[PDB]
Amino acid sequence: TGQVSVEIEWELQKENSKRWNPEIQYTSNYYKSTNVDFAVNTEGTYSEPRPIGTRYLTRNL
Amino acid sequence: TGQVSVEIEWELQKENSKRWNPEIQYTSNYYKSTNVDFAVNTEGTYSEPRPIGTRYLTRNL
Amino acid sequence: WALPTYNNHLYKQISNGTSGGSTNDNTYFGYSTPWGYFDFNRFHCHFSPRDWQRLINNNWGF
Amino acid sequence: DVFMIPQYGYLTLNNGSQAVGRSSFYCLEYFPSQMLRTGNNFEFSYTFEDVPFHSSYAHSQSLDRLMNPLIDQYLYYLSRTQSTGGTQGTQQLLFSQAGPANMSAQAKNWLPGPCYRQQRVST
Amino acid sequence: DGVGSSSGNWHCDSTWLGDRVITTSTRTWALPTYNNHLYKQISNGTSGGSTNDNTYFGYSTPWGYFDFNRFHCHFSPRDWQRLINNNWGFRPKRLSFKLFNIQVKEVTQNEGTKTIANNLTSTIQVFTDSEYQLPYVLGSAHQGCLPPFPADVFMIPQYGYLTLNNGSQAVGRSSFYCLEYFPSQMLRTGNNFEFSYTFEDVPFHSSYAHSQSLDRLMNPLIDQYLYYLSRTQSTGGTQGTQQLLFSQAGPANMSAQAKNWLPGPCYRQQRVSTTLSQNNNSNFAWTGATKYHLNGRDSLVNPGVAMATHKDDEERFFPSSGVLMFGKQGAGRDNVDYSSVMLTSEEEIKTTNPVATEQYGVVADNLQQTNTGPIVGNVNSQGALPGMVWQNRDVYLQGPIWAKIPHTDGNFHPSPLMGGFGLKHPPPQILIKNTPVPADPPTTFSQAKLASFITQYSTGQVSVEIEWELQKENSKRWNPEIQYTSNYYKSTNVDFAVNTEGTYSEPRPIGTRYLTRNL
Amino acid sequence: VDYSSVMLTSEEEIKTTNPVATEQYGVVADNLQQTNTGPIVGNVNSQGALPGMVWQNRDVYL
Amino acid sequence: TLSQNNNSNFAWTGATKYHLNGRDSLVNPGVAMATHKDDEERFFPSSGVLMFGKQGAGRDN
Amino acid sequence: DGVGSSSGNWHCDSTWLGDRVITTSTRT
Repeated sequence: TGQVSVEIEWELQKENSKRWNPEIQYTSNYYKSTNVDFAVNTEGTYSEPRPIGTRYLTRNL
Repeated sequence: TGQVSVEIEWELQKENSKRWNPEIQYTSNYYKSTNVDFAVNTEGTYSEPRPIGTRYLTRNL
Repeated sequence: WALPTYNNHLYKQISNGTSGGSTNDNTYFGYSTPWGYFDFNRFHCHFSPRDWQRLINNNWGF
Repeated sequence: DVFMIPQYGYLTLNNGSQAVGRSSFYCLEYFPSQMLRTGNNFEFSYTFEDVPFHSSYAHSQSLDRLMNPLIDQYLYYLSRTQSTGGTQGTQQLLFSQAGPANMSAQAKNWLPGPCYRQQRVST
Repeated sequence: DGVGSSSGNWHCDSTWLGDRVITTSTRTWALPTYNNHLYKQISNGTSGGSTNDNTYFGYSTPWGYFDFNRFHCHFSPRDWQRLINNNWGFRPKRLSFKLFNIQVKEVTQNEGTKTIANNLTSTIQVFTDSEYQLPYVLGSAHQGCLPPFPADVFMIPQYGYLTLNNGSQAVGRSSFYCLEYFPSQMLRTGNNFEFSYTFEDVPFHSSYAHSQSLDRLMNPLIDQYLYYLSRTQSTGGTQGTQQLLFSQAGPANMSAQAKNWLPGPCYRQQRVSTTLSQNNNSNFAWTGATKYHLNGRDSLVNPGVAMATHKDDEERFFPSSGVLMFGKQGAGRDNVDYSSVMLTSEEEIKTTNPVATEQYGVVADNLQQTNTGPIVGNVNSQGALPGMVWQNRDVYLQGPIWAKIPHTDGNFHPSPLMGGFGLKHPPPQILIKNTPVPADPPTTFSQAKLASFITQYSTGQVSVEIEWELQKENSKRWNPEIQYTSNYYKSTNVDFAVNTEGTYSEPRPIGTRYLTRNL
Repeated sequence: VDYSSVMLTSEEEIKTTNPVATEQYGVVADNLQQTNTGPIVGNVNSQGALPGMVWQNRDVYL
Repeated sequence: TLSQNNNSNFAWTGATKYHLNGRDSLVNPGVAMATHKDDEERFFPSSGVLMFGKQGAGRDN
Repeated sequence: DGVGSSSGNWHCDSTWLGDRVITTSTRT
């Protein structure tokens, strides 16, 4: 047994929109719940509640 | 009559959180509607649908 | 912008006392001038809604 | 949008509808001003004084929940002023250590901000 | 850096250099394995008998943390005496921390036979939240600090925190932190760890008492050139008539003289006597207590604003929740008798701060007239006013040292209510954890995470060094001073020593305000 | 105008430090309890600054 | 206007005091506040105004 | 390189530099 570490460098492409109205953003729910999304239970079991894409910002064709 | 222009430079304080789970973000509704928020009517009358604060990110005390 | 001519270029004393139904709480005394003035003490005068979103969703202070 | 420029006016001290000896009157023409014809322009600059940043965030903790939820305190508090026995309770001075089950009683370092109570009304 | 060599020496000392004093202490610690290396959601709502006031929601982590937010962790009693008997004020300057001589041991429990061996290859993880990104749990008077007597071995507490809640549930703003997401350092036997820290500037602690009272600052021989309304009726007989009558206050009417300053703020608490027969026969420890209401839940004001414990000749009284209360050696945890705790006393600030069990004063209540006698009403809570002057709560040998100022927009006199120094960047938290070592895994692959580990723990030494700055006194007082001294009469044991069992004990709390000074 | 034509803001986010605007700050001792006098306590509906108070400012809007 | 006041001696009883270390003291002159509102110059606070004596004035009462 | 010394530290982090972002994770 032992440890292992990985390090990755990524390049980004910032958006440059001129859209006036606000945008759609991925956010977490504001209403109370028994557990917290992407956290542990009372047993320490991690969990992911839903899949998460990456297409939220918009752009012209 | 004439034109007038104002220019303001602002200083920012970027966040430095280590929070694991996702954050609450201000986003626009994803469901269909008659008009678009923060846009014009069929008459060209601009409108603001709701007030918008600025406290969405979190931080420890 | 468009600028009309106010008061026909006159300064005028304006006031309202406790006469009529005006309570003591709403009395005043002042002047109206023939001048206009600019105002931009409002956030939406400088930020588009998209820019307001970009700001508030990524920064702790400004 | 095209907009209209508001008119300037001000107020001073008064007594009812009358002025007093300290009332002030200002004539704007008494200031050095610039005149422009079609073809002239006007501009100027300004620098802000230092000022703290605006707190654009919310707190993830409450003021009364800053303690560790697993460990007790080494302090004590008056837990009871009577005898824990029956219908013949007698004066006693009785203390305990607050912990996870009595966070409302733990000693604290800070205090909520000031208030000025207003009237409540429902929608 | 080998297995067969130590990685540090025992430094436990204190040196005095004039305006400087440098304390140094070393202890031996033991670190178990918490939660079986698991994070766990912990909460308690209004279910059962748990009132709404005592709900919470948070997490318990498998990490431990060091704590030395206690004065007796650095000063011997003799040193505390040397300090408090000769200086007007002091404050910390720098700090150094060090870990060394780590050794990890694993325990095999087989058929009752418990055996312990060395595991030379195991590691521990250590890091410091030098950017204050985690919930600062220190500064809450929790147990687990370094022991006072250097010959004691102590156990490291477990780290856990709380967040926003609604009953027993979380909300959208609830935060969850994973400590493994931080860059940490791993140490085997033969490695050591250390770092340094510098304190921000902070005013000296007022380690003195005032030799004058606020209302007695005038010259007792001369009058004032001012006047005051001395009487509003005719000095004649049974036919008194309206008159406006004035005089100059002087030595015989010092209560009426004009003054420049004003006593500090107050928040009246309930008074209670140590003579059980003198108290009301009912249980009002919670009902009659001074509380404050926040977000629908109520909380006890403990210890509250620094106010005088009692006025003259009333030492048997004390505020219900306005005094730090330490427990004697070996005292029980819950609902012990008064005879087993030690009450402090802030009587020394009677000169400027109001008595905690009386009203701040009395103020006009209506507009008097010929047909309306004047009415006056008590003030039981008073905010700040221009011209108010007050003193802070005293510190103690076994009390806290500092506290972190909450990062908000506004505040007012950010001194910790429990006493000590308020800092924006306190000494960072130091966290520690045993690196998990899994048991033998199965022979075929499986998606499920490992759940069987070797039982083990670790131990080692730790040393802290703090440099303090002193403020020597410069009095011209003629007569001798009050000094803290030990009793000269024979006794069974010695104060601040061990029993016949080797159990250390502290007989009484020790403040720091003994020297005097003019206002 | 009717309520349906205005938009109310909400400073709920500062519940962590500032008191609720429609409730008392707390409750404080009112008299000197004795064997024959039960302790009395009274509401505080307005509180000035105290040493150790921490609060947040009112939020801004677009 | 002596006739406008209550017929009783309340120069000390009705005065604004403050309690410190068991003894009470008069608040003189106290916090800086306006002496009187408009058209009420005949009024003044009992102990809220600096009071000088004329030349050769007696000491007491 | 001895038996009594570790051979690496726990690096688990993520930094943002503009157009760059550098992730780092460690596991057992």
